[PDB]
Amino acid sequence: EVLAVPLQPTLQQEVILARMEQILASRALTDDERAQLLYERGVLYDSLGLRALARNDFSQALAIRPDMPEVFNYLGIYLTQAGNFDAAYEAFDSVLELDPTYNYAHLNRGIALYYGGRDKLAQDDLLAFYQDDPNDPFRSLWLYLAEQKLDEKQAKEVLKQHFEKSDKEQWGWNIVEFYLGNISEQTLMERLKADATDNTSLAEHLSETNFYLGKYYLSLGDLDSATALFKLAVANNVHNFVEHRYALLELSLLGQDQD
Amino acid sequence: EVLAVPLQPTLQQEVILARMEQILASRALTDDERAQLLYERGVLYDSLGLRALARNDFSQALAIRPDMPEVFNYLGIYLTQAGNFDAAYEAFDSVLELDPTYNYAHLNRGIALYYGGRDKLAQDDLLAFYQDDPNDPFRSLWLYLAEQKLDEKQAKEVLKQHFEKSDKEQWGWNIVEFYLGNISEQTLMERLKADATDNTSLAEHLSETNFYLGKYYLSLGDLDSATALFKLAVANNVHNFVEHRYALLELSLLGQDQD
Amino acid sequence: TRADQIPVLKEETQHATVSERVTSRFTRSHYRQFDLDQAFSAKIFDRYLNLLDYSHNVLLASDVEQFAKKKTELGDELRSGKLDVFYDLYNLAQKRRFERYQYALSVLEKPMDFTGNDTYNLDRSKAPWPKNEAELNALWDSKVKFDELSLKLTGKTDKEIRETLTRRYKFAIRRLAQTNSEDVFSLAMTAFAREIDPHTNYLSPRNTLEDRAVKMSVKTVGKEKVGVLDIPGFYVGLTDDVKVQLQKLEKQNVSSVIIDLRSNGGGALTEAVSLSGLFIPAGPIVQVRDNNGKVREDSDTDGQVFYKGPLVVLVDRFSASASEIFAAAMQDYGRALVVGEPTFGKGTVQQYRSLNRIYDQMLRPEWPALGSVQYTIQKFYRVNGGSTQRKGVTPDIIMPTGNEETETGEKFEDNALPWDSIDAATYVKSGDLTAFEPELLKEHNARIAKDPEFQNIMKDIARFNAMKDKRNIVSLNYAVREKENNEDDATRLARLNERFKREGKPELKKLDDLPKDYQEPDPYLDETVNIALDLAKLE
Amino acid sequence: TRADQIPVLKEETQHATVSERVTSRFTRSHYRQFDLDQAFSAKIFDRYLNLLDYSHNVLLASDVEQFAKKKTELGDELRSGKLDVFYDLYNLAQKRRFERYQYALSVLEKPMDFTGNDTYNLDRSKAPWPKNEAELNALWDSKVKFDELSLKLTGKTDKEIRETLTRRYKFAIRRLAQTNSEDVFSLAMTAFAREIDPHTNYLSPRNTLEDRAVKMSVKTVGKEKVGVLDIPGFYVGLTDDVKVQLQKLEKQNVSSVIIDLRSNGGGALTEAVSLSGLFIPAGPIVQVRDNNGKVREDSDTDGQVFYKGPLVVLVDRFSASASEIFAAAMQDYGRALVVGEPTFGKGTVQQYRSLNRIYDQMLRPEWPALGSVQYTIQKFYRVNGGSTQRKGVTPDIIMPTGNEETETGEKFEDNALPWDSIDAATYVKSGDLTAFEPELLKEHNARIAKDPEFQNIMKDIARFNAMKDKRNIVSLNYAVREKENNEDDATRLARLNERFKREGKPELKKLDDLPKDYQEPDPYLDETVNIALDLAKLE
Repeated sequence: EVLAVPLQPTLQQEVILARMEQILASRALTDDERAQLLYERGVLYDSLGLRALARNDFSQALAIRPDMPEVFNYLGIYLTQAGNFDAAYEAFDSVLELDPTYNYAHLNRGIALYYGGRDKLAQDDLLAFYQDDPNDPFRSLWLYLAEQKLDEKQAKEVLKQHFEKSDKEQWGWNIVEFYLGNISEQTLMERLKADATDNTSLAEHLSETNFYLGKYYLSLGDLDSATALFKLAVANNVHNFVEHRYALLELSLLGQDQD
Repeated sequence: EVLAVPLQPTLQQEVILARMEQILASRALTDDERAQLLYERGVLYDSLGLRALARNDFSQALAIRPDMPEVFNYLGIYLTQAGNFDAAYEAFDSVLELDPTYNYAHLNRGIALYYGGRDKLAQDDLLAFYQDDPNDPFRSLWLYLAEQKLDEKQAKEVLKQHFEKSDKEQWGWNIVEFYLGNISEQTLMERLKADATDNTSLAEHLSETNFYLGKYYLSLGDLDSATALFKLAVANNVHNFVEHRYALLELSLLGQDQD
Repeated sequence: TRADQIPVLKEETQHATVSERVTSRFTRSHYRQFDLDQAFSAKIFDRYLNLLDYSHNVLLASDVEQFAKKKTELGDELRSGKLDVFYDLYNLAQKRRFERYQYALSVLEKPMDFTGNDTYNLDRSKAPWPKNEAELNALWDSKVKFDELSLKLTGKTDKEIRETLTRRYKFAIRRLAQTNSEDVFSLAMTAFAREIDPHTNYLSPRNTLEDRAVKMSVKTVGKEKVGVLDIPGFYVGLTDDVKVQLQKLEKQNVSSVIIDLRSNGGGALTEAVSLSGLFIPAGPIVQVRDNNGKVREDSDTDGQVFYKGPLVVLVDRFSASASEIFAAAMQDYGRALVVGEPTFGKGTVQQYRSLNRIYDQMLRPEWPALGSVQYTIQKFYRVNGGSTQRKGVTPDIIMPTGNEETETGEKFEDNALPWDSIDAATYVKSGDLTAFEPELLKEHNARIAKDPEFQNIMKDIARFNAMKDKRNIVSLNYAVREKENNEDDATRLARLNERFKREGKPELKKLDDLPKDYQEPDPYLDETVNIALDLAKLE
Repeated sequence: TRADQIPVLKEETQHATVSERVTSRFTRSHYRQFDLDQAFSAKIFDRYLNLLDYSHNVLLASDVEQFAKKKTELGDELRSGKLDVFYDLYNLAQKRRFERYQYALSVLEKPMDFTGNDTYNLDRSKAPWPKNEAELNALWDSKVKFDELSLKLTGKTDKEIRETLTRRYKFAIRRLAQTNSEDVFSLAMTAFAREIDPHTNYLSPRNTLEDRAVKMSVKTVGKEKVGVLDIPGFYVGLTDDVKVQLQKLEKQNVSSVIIDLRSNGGGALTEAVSLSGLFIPAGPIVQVRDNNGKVREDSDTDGQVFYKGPLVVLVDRFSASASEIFAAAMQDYGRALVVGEPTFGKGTVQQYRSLNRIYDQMLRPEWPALGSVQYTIQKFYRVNGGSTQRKGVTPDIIMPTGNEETETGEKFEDNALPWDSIDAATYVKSGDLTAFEPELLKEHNARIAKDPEFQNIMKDIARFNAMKDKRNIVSLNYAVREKENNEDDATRLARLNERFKREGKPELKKLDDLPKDYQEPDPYLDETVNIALDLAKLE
């Protein structure tokens, strides 16, 4: 196996929480900047895996200034994690009504529609988000997952193109290359070790690659390998990676087949 | 592999933090009960892996009432996690001066002396803690680790006795039985699956058994298997298990051999 | 209004947004997965015409063929909120309707003559649109004649028919120039909504208790009693009220209980699981299923049976939603017998969501409050795995009207969702009535073959039946429509008198003497009381 | 005090605890891993006697043999804080010392006669204890004679010797009944501490700046200058002060620089890494190693060389700690030449910790402030991996006194930690002086063979040497001790006069004329200035 030390709360992270915890108890603040900090702290809480406490700070942000697309972004994500895709859609619509260039709303809404059984609607969003940056290999990967449900044959030809016409620079294209059959899973992991630098980097590489390997095996109907790989993806505590969140949701839908 | 879903912050845990966060901002409190709650919250923070923020609440507890042995307990543990065994010893002495029946001070001081190169002094403490409850298999296991450093042959005969004269009921004795050569690691894990009930139970079983398997392989000088097993032990986020804390310290001393 | 001084209606600032919000929810979150493609927007067009011109009366065929060129564009209009075809098509026909009522007044002055052999077709729901103004004028000649004739047959002078049908037509013109931009918006969203399923709706923004409770009673056959619970709807805390009355009835040594859910059209699903629980120990009542694919079981958690005595459930074609859950559970557990007409078939849950977002007062504060939408989110399944939908609960004992094919039922609503089955839940039957049923039926059939009220019902059926061709073809001849009314009045008086001589009541000299508040007999309830006792006898 | 009205000393309430706290830290956190077993507590006993009776003068052998039965018990006393043997053994000998000074006064009255052939042994550090009171009285007869004689040889009348030696002995009795319970406690903890290593200590609770800076100077040989930095100690911000002076000297075209660290006994380790940095670019200065097994490297981070000119380091047997770090680094990088005597050998770091816990004022508020302990936590290693300890920095050029075996050095302290080596650090040598060294030495040896001050030094050595048997055996004959002083005074006057005629100064008629503030020459500094120039010549 390739394993990292699971990531742990850094002292910077813990120090900032304690400061904020008190900058927010001292009533010396605009509404507009009390709201900016409550958002800043939810992102910190979120990055630690403390989604309930972040949902709390984000709701307190929008009760003060409902103008904020960034906050609807997270509210929608949590709603996607929770299984409530209807409400998720509502939140991301809000995001792109308040700011229509907020691209990452397209990815999150697209994923949300993916888990919510609406593939064709997911494709529209995931392709908008692809076309915002065709060099980012994960934008190709998410679109693949959404296509491979109706037409695997097409999904593969399209990924192949997305890869061919990209500059093939960023790590993620190695995951893409294995989906395409160019490189074995053996080689995929050789290149992972090679590309990783420190343990924080190794955890990030493993969070991603375990989720995509996870999704891959689940295609073949290998629930056992999928399950192992989702668990190992989550075992890096890269709490705010989409692959983390969605390896947990995947795991949750597999702890609802056996019941 | 036997893998659990890594444990995640429960909603009970997140709700209580938010309540406390405000019961402690409302100045409606005794010194004695403001100090009791700051301790209660450090245990919660600690149980989440947020040791810096707990160290913070525990220091705020002893600046208010320095009478509290329970708080010196945690301060000493963190000091053991940090590599500072001198200060650890000081803290646990404080604990048993303020309350000499505070048995778990013996385990923590004993472990601290173990990591601090003082085996004979560790044995005295670990044997005091054994004799407080000879049925608890982990009290035998910690004493074994401390003995097996000077005399493996004796450490083994003594574990064998500790096991023979115990009622052999609680799960932990299966770990003990594998150290003794009675059962293969194959069987050890068969019995783990069998004994585990839900995922929270499976994570706890894996946190423990991976640390002891970890320590075991490290004996043989298998740094690679040790490393894998410590990482997998930590990968269950059972943050407040001694095996968690000390699989991290073990991992830290192995990321100081290669440097 | 004397001319085209009807205001030209325009789409309001808020509406483009409100349309986009409606489309978002319908296209993504509806139980029904549909594409808002060209085929769908074409079907939304035809529905929209049927909402403007119900009877195909007001528009020229050329009005329709012109706008129809542009009907695959509606999905774009809705998604963007540019509803130009909806507003154009409404504005014209805002004119056409004006110029039909200004024509209808002119024709009211001409001489009235009700001696022809002309008929009048009440159902132009699928007629070709008039080809030219001569045909338009002809359909409206028929219409003022039908309006005149239906009034004449209430004994009105030619003079007071013109005075009342002027009042009417002149008010039709005032209605018409009092409609607002939201009226047209509402009707565009309605064409959309109703093309998905018959329960989906838009709901416009707001413009500038114990009466519905359980009544209990007792009814005897010789020395033996039967408790009857009239349940008007599943109002919240119904199960509390029937628990009171189940104690009143348990003590009065009743041989059998009847739950009466006729024309009980639904209510709180929770009151359906709690009421099911009074009669079966524990177990699942209903499997609910969500838009995304996922099933859920509501169960009865308190393992005690508040009444184990013989139970009977009386339903009709208007028993619906929650009623069908309850009736379906009792049938499936063999806890209670089902009597009456097959039920409606409402196998679906709709949810209200607001089109209002928290930042609206902030950014667009000129705006008014926005509407809400109602749409299907869930289906219901029985514990045996079948669906309530478009099949309904079918009685163990079917009254005569239930063997007759009726035109009322979810099955007959447009784009009602189809019938489905999932896997059955795990439950243990509280009993089994397949044993008793053929005997209950031997007795039932024997009894109603004699009863004259059930003879009267089964004669009514032969009539309703034999006169279903001419069903929507009304005579415009005063003589034939005077004679038709006299033969209806005469057959009614004869029925009422056949009854009064059975009962030892005085006969009526004429239909007009009958008290305004006369109570008809309830032959269906009266025969079920017997079924209930027959069941008690057999256990 | 006329009798045994000396207070009986008792252990205070706090002390049991304070003992337990000291034992905890020494037994667990000391660089030295020892067992507080029977062998250790026996050695703590012998040290404790040597602290009560330094010269084996006050106690009977029977006093010692009685308490000695109980010496393997001290580890228990310390761990528990019941220090009964320490308090008993002190109390007796609180009496014995009283009754030696009351005897010594009696004997002062007897007639004085300094004409015998008796000697006096100044070192009874390892003598057998007196066997009986006759032998006790004999050792104290010798002692008042030695005290009388040493005073007589400062020209005192038999009358004023009795007046001064009464003052002394009577004050010895007042000291004795003014000692406190903490005094005995302090000395028990000291016996413990000093049996671990010579730098470990107990420190009793408190009872009811630019003078030590760098001085710079210049010294010439013909037309060529050499800068000299006298560094009195590694005081915080030393490296700032020498940076000022390194600029003053760089500009005055000096051929060479000398760092003078003679009798510089240490200071802030950080000032040793920062000063090392002025002379070598970057690299590790010192490997520190902790009690538990773990090594650490202090380095110089600013990669610039404030002075690349030829460097020389002057050390003696009292250069220690931080000085030895600096001198060792310059030697190891071949950045600078080392001249003088081998250094002390202080290869260890001690830390202060308080015996005070935060809950003391709370729970035991009657108590006083508690002491602190000082103990070894770390060792030092050179960048080549060897240890400073008990080897010290050995000079490239060793002055004559350094080839002579002295009795001053860490090596001679009791239970000084042994010498160790770890692996070398990774560093690149800034240069290499093995090339120049044999030539610098050819010249050095030639020069000092002529110099009369170095002739005087090398004569002093032959003397100090040949008279090391009789080293601690002083004559008690006034004649022989008058003649000894005259021959010392005479040899001194001859040296001073040999010097003054070399220098063109007036000769002294007698030793007494010499100014009180006469400055001796510094032959070691003066010869190193030459070494420094020879080095400059060769690069």
